[PDB]
Amino acid sequence: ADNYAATRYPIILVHGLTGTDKYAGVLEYWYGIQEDLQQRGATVYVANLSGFQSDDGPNGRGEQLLAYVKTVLAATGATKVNLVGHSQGGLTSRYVAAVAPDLVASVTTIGTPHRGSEFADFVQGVLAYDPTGLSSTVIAAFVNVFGILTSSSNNTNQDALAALKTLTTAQAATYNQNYPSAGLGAPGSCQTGAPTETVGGNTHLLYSWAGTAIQPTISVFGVTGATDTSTIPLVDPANALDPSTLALFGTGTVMVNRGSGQNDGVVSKCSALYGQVLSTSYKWNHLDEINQLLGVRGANAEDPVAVIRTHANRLKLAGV
Ligand SMILES: *[P@@](=O)(CCCCCCCC)OC[C@@H](COC(=O)NCCCCCCCC)OC(=O)NCCCCCCCC
Ligand SMILES: [Ca+2]
Repeated sequence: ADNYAATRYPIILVHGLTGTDKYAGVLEYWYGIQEDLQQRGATVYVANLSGFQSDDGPNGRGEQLLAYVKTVLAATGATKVNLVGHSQGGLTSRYVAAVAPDLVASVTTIGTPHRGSEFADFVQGVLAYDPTGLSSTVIAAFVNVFGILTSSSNNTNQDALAALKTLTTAQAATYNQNYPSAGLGAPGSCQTGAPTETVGGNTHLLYSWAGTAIQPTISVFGVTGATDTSTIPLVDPANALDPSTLALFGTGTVMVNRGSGQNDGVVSKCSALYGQVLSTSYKWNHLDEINQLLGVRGANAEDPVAVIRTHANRLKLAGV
């Protein structure tokens, strides 16, 4: 009905871990997001990359995105695009910004583990306690096969062990060295960087935000316990019609006990921080961020469809 989200450059929504554009070709990762933006006069494109893989490397997700960004420009007549990444997606959008500045006009990250995930360190530490190392073989085989069965194009390019390593606190620290951005502040500071970036003479408008439903609220005998601020305590229906609200609150407790502090379930506040931080106050878990698990969210959670809508308006008034 409107031209509210009518940006100058086309929007490309980049998925994260486990993702694709539509699971099994039916479940949209960005639930009703592309549609909502379309109605409001925006040109939106949703990337289909590997659900399980690293961002760098010839056969990585970054190159899959560059290739896709290229075809979009070839299909739109555009010169640059607006990368909007979620989770590993923001880490993937960054790669294209770095390696191909001219084709990128802005990078926006939604709950992106720029410094990594403490939960990725955990899951890997749990894999290492198998002295034989067969858990890593069989669980990766399993998770890769999920990638293929739920990818809309049944993409065989899945490396689960690469995807889990890419997301660890220590490996992301190497990523940032190898792919520096002006929107990144010093490692270990829980501080962001500059709002814009300039590579090869090309200006990118850097933005980001975070979900912080899981806050640490009680420390007893060393053991830290958290609260899911997205929900009305106990009686909230989101804990019923959404298995991820409670799953993320479980992963979110493992996080606080590993020093993450306030997090969205799998990403910390400190790790999500990039460029221009518009908010970290959202009472959202990791999926609420993408209006995920059939449009369901707790009662104290803001409308994520509205947030990505006000942002596309912000990109428009920004000149991108
Ligand atoms: P980001 O890319 C990476 C965040 C860092 C996390 C590392 C986990 C280590 C392997 O985000 C991508 C995903 C995150 O998905 C989740 O964490 N889901 C919670 C798993 C939870 C379980 C805890 C049980 C605890 C007792 O964002 C999503 O994939 N989104 C989509 C919903 C997809 C539903 C698909 C159904 C397919 C039948
Ligand atoms: Ca949810």
